[PDB]
Amino acid sequence: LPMPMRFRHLKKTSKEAVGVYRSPIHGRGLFCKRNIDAGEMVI
Amino acid sequence: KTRKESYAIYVYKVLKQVHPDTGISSKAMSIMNSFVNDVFERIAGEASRLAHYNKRSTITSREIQTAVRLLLPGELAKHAVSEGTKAVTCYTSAK
Amino acid sequence: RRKTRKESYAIYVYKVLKQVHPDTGISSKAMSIMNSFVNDVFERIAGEASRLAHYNKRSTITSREIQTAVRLLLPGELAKHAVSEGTKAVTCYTSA
Amino acid sequence: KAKTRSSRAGLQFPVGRVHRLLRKGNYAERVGAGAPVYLAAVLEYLTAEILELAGNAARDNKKTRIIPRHLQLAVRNDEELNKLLGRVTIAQGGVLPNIQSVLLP
Amino acid sequence: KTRSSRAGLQFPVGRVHRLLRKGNYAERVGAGAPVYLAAVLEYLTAEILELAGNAARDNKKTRIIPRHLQLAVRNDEELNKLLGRVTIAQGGVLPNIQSVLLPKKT
Amino acid sequence: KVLRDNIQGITKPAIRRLARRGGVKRISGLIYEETRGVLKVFLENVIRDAVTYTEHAKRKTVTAMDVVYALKRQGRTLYGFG
Amino acid sequence: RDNIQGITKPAIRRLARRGGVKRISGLIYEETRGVLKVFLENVIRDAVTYTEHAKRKTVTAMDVVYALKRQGRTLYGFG
Amino acid sequence: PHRYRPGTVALREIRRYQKSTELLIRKLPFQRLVREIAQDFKTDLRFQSSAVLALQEASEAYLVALFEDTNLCAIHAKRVTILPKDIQLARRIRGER
Amino acid sequence: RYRPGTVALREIRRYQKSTELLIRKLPFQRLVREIAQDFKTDLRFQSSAVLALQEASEAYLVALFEDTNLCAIHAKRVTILPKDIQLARRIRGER
DNA sequence: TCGAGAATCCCGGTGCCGAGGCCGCTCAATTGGTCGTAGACAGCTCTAGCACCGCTTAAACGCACGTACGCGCTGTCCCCCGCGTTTTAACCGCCAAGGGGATTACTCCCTAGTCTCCAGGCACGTGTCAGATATATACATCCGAT
DNA sequence: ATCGGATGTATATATCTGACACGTGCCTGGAGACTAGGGAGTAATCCCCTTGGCGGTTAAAACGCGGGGGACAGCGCGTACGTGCGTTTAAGCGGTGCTAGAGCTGTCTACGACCAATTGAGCGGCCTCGGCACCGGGATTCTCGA
Repeated sequence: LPMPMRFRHLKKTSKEAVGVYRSPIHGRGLFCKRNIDAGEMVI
Repeated sequence: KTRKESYAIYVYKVLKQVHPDTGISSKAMSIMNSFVNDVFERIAGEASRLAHYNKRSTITSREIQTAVRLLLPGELAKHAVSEGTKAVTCYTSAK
Repeated sequence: RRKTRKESYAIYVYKVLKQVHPDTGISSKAMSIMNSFVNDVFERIAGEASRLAHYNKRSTITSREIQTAVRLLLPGELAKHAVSEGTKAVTCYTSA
Repeated sequence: KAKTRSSRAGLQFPVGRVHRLLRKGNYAERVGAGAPVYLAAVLEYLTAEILELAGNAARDNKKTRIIPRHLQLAVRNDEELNKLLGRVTIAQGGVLPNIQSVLLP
Repeated sequence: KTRSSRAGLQFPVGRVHRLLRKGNYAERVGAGAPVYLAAVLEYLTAEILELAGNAARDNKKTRIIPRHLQLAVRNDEELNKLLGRVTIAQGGVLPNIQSVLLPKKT
Repeated sequence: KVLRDNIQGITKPAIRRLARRGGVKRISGLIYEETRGVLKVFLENVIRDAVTYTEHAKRKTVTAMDVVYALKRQGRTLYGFG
Repeated sequence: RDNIQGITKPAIRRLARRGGVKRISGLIYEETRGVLKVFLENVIRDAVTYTEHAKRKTVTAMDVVYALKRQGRTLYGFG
Repeated sequence: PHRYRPGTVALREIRRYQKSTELLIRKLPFQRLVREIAQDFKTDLRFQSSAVLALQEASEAYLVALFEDTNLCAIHAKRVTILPKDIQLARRIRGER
Repeated sequence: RYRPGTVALREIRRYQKSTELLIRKLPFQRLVREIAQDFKTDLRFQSSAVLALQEASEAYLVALFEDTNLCAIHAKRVTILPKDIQLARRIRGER
């Protein structure tokens, strides 16, 4: 897959894979309800 | 009660011509009806679409020839076209 | 020798493209492929609708039968969008 | 008012009703006279061949009647009918017996 | 007086009605059939051409080459469901490499 | 109604016998669930086309001839119902 | 004549590259040529049937697409 | 009887079945299943006994075909056991992914 | 250069981006001429028509290759083999 | 963890033919009536899918277990490929022609349509036997013994 | 490798029953006669183009070598499955009542085909100018062995 056209995934299919919850390390955090493997553009 | 159409007597006579000893059950009747119909719509639709291809308003016998050669497999197509040509010639000679 | 006049869906799709993106050019090859695509889908839907109409002992082709055909043929929510758009078009056409 | 066209051409399948179906099936607007005759001929040929194979299968299994299993075995075991009937199923059917060579012990 | 503007569509309606009348699909048709067909063809053509334009502006080229159409049709999933057994002249194929065939080292 | 039961209505010996008619011997114990899945996804399309056909005809019962009609629409033909 | 050898090694290699392979055996070319020949003869049978039914000894492009459509494939952008 | 070796009675079961002609899935569970699945598309429908019957056979047909295909690819896997990945392989290669 | 298997990936990606034909015009044209002469003699071909057939071929052919590809993956290996081609041809339902 | 060499991307910098837009000249799409009619509404008839229960048992359930083989690991060895070379006809661009594909015009004849009567094929009884059903048996096979 | 024993396999013997094949009625299609009118073929044509062919070459193919990476054979193993049996259970006939729905029929009214002419949408010819191909070179990124 070429680079420039991957912009869509940024704004449309990027709002479900991550939830916002209380982090255990420090303060608040971005917890996960989905799965994303290696070499996958995310945010 | 009402009038309904089927192919029962004709397939029965064709069966009696070649094997005048074996009976069949209603299921055989239904399946043979379905088979003969299915092939009829297939070949007829192909002929109609061939006739529409060449901006011609009619469907003649040679259109059926082309359709049967195009659709059926080889040896059976040769047998069918031979038998059909024989039938049409003997029909036209004695009208 | 003798020039002939041919019909293609060339002007209308070009107008659609200008209506959508009035900044992008189109090629002749793309023009022909779009013409083939529209002819293909037109014939597919029309033939399926006609054979359905024959199936129902109806000698006519209403508008309802075509929407039944596009419900069968078109998959997913694209079917809902297309059928809603068709209803919109016919309703906006009748009272005129 | 006699000597039906099927008898005139010496056939058995009814040419009159075939011509009627071509007229009212909305397949074209002008139908040639020989087309229903030729279609009746090819239909007779196909039905005769398939029924002869069915009768041969019945002779093999020494059954005086025909059930769909016989005719299915007739169709499948023939290569040409199998190629023609690429995508087909039969009610109350079955499958011709076969086992892979490696599967056997 | 025209007839396409009665519904505000763009695809012709008289042409569709004439071509369906001479196409012998049936013997008698209603009035809403041609407008409805024009509308659905409009919707499908718009659906395809919007992605065509998006792909055109992807490579920053004004003219739309058929490669752009091939990519736009293939990458979508509903189109691939509907355009199952269809190819495109000069279309090419979308890039794809199998996952397990990817060498690596330290 | 929608019930999770009756999905396991095809208990294991039925699939066993179907596999036998297929001509297989060694089947792993984790085949049953995906067989159920593929059967359901197949049956979805045919039942949907059948109900659309019967709905268009303004009656709320389904025959067999419309079923074979839908089956032929997909491509798999049945012989023996008209 | 003998022209099946016309489709040579680099061309089928490049089309294998189209396929998505890198490791191919040296004894695969003959059956690929056979499959290709089968496909071409199967298509051109219907092609010549169409072109001779219309009583034209030439062969056009639109009938080729027609035969391709009848077979099960479909071609776009040609006629 | 005695504890037989695996697959031994399987062969005679194949021989008994492959020549047989009958229905393998029961009738009541299947009609109940189709009546259940019909609810989602439209509720309160009535079925015909001839209709539903037909349906099962067609399904069985399709399903039977699948096993056939899988069996062959299973032999291509250099093993006799059937595994899930082969079902997905057959489904994808058939053309209905 | 060296490290076989590295150049293959570069070649395959370069060609995946490209969208040209892959068969020389004259040899393929002559082959089509020969296979036509097998059916009927003295057939005049349209230069557009031949091209047509050409493209369709690669389409069909490339699809076949891809299928064989995944079949090799099902066999715990990378190299494809003739046997896999018969596998694909038989399993596709087109024998 | 770090170089040398090796590839690809991009910044100009320039020249050229394809999409485009205007002008001119058609031909079939409306509009309006006009005329016949296909299907929609309401009624009545019939018939069968469904609710219901009884009783019987083929089959599903699930445990027990002894081993067949799917798989991970090893070693092996052999041949596909990449790199280099020499070698050559596909491809380009140029010529020339004849033939035949598409178009024009035309007379003629096949057929849609109407009217006409009679005959044969489906609804409907009605007699009757082909093969399923249960019993006893010779036989080929898995298993076990040597 | 060879032989004996339990056990499912295909075969012959009463019989009986409901589906198969046959005889009747008559009404709706199809065959017999006739017409006209609109498709069609057949003579003629002439320019578009497809076949054929020729000079130049270089991008592409063809052939030989070196090796390393991947196909292929085997071996243990332990574990997931097929086989077997005692038990519960919902399938499978059986037979009963009926309303809900399908299905057939008289009807008559909104709706589609015929047609005449218009006249503007729409199709073809000619520059033409810029989007894009060609090219030359520097900036930019990857990879594997020291």
